[PDB]
Amino acid sequence: SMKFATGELYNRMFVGLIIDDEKIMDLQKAEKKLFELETIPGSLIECIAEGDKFVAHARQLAEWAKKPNDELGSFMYSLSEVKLHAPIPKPSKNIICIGKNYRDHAIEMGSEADIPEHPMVFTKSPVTVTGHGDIVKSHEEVTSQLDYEGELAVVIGKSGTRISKEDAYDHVFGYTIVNDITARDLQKRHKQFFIGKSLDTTCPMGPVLVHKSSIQEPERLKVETRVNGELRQSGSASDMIFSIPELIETLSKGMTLEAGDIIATGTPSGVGKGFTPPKFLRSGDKIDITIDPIGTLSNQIGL
Amino acid sequence: MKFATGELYNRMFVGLIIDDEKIMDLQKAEKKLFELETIPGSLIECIAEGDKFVAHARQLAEWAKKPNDELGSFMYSLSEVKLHAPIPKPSKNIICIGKNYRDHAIEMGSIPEHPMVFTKSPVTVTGHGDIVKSHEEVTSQLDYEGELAVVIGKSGTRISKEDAYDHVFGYTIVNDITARDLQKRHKQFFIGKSLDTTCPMGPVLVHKSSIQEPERLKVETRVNGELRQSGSASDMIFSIPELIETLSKGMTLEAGDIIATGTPSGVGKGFTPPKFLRSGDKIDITIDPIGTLSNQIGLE
Ligand SMILES: O=C(O)C(=O)C[C@@H](O)C(=O)O
Ligand SMILES: O=C(O)C(=O)C[C@@H](O)C(=O)O
Ligand SMILES: [Mn+2]
Ligand SMILES: [Mn+2]
Repeated sequence: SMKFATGELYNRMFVGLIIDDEKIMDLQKAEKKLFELETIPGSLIECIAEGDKFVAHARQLAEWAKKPNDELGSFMYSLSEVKLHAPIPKPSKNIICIGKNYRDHAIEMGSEADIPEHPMVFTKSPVTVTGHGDIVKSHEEVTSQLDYEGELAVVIGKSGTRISKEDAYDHVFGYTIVNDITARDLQKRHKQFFIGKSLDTTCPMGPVLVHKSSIQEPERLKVETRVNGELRQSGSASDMIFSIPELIETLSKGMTLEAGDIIATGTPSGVGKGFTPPKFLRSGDKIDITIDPIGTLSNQIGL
Repeated sequence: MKFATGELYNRMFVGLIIDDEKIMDLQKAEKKLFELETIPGSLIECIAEGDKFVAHARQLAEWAKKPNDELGSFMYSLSEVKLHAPIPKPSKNIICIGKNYRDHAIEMGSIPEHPMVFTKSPVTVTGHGDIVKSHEEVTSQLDYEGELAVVIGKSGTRISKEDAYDHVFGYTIVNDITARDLQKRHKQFFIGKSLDTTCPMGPVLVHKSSIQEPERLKVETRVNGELRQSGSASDMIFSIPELIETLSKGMTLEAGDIIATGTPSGVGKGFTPPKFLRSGDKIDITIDPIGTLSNQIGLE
């Protein structure tokens, strides 16, 4: 499984590959030591633009790193020592978000007639983006209706416009997790969702970006969200109203999708707003979103 | 102080308009005057440097008036240069205000007490004189919207109304070209607002020091010569300072962020028979003293 990450260790930010879910390889330093080359770019978004050849190079480096050698510790780090950022800490454009792409989410937010015949697409500013283990601001002076949304995110590899459904997966690099944290009152107040979706720190992403070659069946992916331990959301990607291929086809009809664009494909039912008494987030709340085999994205709402 | 992104000999460069006929290549001017190289290669990077950059640009322009042998190595006639959008590649989506003029809101079917805010993808951004794709296989309801755009010069969150202009770098023009059917179809405006090439911007970015009175600015839009729109920035429902205060309440505005402040009445959708854009149509948007932003709708 090819799982890429942006890590930080002793104030160096680096593009990393997860090895056996316990170690992470610093790909640039590994390339230098094992291949005596320096070609790997310093950000994952630049690596994504290189496509399959970067991924095959990374796979080769991981294979070589298993051969006996005496300087493993210069480039192979235990995950416990490494802070994971969002795989793409600074997207080049807003995160593209789909609204109401699971039937029961649409229903819990209103009724059956709120189910779209066409995708509802909005965005989150890049200033939302944060990583596994980061504190999300509670934004208490702005809203008392912060809510969680666990989602599967797709990262585009090959750039393209007018992409057909049939070719869509050819333009996909990989998959990560997003928490599309939303201020529900701000959504209603401003009508368009941008402001209520774009508060600082409200898009945890990660913990890793799994290359599509490790996930040939994305329709079988499952999203689970727990809030303070309690199961809130449990969706299957196959229940999406619009599939990933349809979303890519729609989005690209008149617009170029570019390497490293991130599409959040919508949350299942189970959001805070959906309960009678609504259950909004508060300081100290812990949110864990699991999609195997991406792993678990965990954040706490700040004090 | 009118800044631009020009292109000459296949190189894009940050420029300063001199006497509305010439453009100074700031990096090459600095090198020739000071034999130093500190000016960054994009306008957004220059904006992030703050007041330092503007004072340096002022100094270079003053020096460039002195006789000097090789003026032509850094001072070009505007007619020889292609102008891009001042910020050809924003670092995030353009922030757009909907319904910020009374009569625009009315002509579209009816006034907000809170701003309606959406975005345009960076892939929309294009420059003065560039062709806007007609997108005929996607929509037959392309429409025009002349607007004043504000560029943030200094990053901030929880910016007060009173301090708002302190976070402003300058002003440019945008054409917020919109597919009206796609707006209705997808409900949120993003898709209808984010077709490739549908955000002409420019032709220049005027530093705020040349416009201390933005409420007196006027937008005029002509389509094939004909006056369609005519707004005054003073009729905006929410002012520039209020928009900055609202936007930044829970969100960091960063150096180089662009806010399109809304279009007056006169849009194609506002006429009975609606007047949508077609291949060959020419749109000219004028805001003095920024100048005129001109684009043509492309071939099918
Ligand atoms: O469905 C999602 O994942 C959304 O972001 C939309 C949600 O905010 C809503 O209004 O129901
Ligand atoms: O007022 C503007 O500038 C807008 O972009 C909004 C407009 O597209 C609308 O349908 O309300
Ligand atoms: Mn969502
Ligand atoms: Mn507009």
